[PDB]
Amino acid sequence: EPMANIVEKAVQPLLEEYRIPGMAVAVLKEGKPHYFNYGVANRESGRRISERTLFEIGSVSKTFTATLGTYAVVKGGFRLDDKVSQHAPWLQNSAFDRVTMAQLATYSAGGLPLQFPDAVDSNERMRQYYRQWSPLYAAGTHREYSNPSIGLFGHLAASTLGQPFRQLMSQTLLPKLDLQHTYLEVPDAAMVDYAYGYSKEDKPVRVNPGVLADEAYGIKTSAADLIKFVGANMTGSGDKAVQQALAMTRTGFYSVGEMTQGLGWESYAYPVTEQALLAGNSPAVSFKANPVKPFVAPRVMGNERLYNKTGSTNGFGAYVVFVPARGVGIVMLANRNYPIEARVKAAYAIMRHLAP
Repeated sequence: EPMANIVEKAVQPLLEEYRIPGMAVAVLKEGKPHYFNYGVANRESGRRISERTLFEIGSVSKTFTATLGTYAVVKGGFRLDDKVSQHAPWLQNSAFDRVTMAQLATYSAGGLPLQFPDAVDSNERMRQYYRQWSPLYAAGTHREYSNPSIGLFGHLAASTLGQPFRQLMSQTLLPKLDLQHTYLEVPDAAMVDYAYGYSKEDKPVRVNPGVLADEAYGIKTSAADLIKFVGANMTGSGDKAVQQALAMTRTGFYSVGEMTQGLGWESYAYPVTEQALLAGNSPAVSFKANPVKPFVAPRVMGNERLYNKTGSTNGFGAYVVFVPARGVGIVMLANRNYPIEARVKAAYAIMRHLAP
């Protein structure tokens, strides 16, 4: 049962049903990457998808943001249990005197929404938004998946090291990770590799950045670079502080059903049922506030586990899964924002073959 056939079997129904113009799949097993490419980067240019094509990865960016945040912890900028206002004096007398940095990262501050209101379109309006925000829930009690939440985490984490987020990401974290094809903004020389997204109206689209885009959803990368990042999260980085940062993202804070929320990465015990993985990535979790099952102490989650993250933008759909104990990882990047449940089913089938 060759890998190539297993991947084709899982991917073709996605290409068929969702008319996906281009998809890059990377599989890591036994220390070696394998690439499976489908279709075209731009329907109006000749270049085909390869493992070098740059895609918008949307919320998979949150795993990079989380790693930048834990890097700042390693470097002494903050502790995860610090109150947010310790690192944001402009938030004195706001809800953020009682919210911790970890709660921002884990979407549990108390009902921050998925997106900023569209009127929040400047730094000053962003500051005022957080100052004025009235919680819906007590800190820590409810998970509500939120860009303002983890966005503020990344913004403040960078502040604790005295650098802008984009600078710290592009000049420190990505170079130390040896990721040479990973960008918050694609440079002119790499535009040749940058796919267009295809919307639900079948129009070519690219992300026009908004407030805290870099932190919440702004990475563009290739399947080759993203599977290198997955490998770093299993067998390590040779930069000792980056390794400490990578490991710390496995810290779990609470569970929602069979999912444990860490920093960026969400994880499951492995073996894991498909049902459990579908439920944890469903709108019941991602589109409704959930009361959490809390941990007395945040806990490093282990190797015998499946770590994952979805990402979606206008015109793009990404999914990443890996099981450290097995040394297996899967990256699936597409220029269609096709259903998360379909991403999960396809990745699950591939993973069951790779790690029976």
